[PDB]
Amino acid sequence: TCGLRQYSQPQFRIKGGLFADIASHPWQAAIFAKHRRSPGERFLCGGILISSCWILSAAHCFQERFPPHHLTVILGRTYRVVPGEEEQKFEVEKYIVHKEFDDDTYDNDIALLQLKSDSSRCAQESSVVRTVCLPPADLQLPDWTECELSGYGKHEALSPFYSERLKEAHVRLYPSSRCTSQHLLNRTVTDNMLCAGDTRSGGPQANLHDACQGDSGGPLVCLNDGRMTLVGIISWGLGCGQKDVPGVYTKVTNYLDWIRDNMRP
Ligand SMILES: *[C][C@@](*)(=O)[C]([C][C][C][N]C([N])=[N+])[N]C(=O)[C][N]C(=O)[C]([C][C]C([O])=O)[N]S(=O)(=O)C1=[C]C2=[C][C]=[C]C(N([C])[C])=C2[C]=[C]1
Repeated sequence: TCGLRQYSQPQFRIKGGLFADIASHPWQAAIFAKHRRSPGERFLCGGILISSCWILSAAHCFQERFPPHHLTVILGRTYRVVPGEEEQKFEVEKYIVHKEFDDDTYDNDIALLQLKSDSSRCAQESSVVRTVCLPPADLQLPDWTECELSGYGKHEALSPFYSERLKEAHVRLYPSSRCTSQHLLNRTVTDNMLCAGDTRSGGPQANLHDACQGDSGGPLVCLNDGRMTLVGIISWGLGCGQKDVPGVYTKVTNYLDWIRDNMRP
């Protein structure tokens, strides 16, 4: 079912996180967008699998207004481009994006895609493709809760390249007091956003854990009820790993109902 995984101690540290086997987060999904008339794919963003034919992703990831049949959802993959053996692939049937996505503030950064399969089922559950558990509407994990995010994004802001292997990073949910515009260069922070990041620093330069460009649409999960539960979606942030500066995620809880209604048969 959900929030289950055959984890493994990741071994290959990286500036920004540490390398991790897809098996560790079997709900991680790679969304590839193609260019003008089949010249090739391109890593666009990440996806959180919530059901056999429904993946959650970031709203801003689709600013480009892609034609439905121009995105491909790939699951069960450890390497961004190197085809995994147990990987599963699906074409995008259709995809919604929050009707109020304020592009200026990433307000309401969330979108849903529907996997194209001639049947009411697409992705068959497996050890490399499994669904995450949505948060219960009443969930409210404590301050600084130890959570962990994953994706195929960049290893730092200015890097012209995406990670050839699924990176994983562990962070702490921030207290409401710190998740405010004052802490984030005056930029705006709405009540559908949540901050979480690494709290370490000081030592003569460190590689702090945090998502980065390419990581959007990915998950920010936390253990809850012995399972892994989606708490936030990777939305935005001041660079990648800045001292004292958290990353901003989407409160999955707030959009529970939107995620619900929007799945209409
Ligand atoms: C779509 C997703 O891959 C990413 C995820 C970013 C995750 N970052 C993190 N630290 N966890 N989404 C985005 O990149 C959305 N855009 C941003 O987050 C931008 C990136 C630009 C940058 O390098 O600062 N940051 S922003 O907060 O929305 C923004 C920041 C900023 C800072 C200074 C000056 C300006 N201008 C141009 C006035 C901006 C503008 C926007």
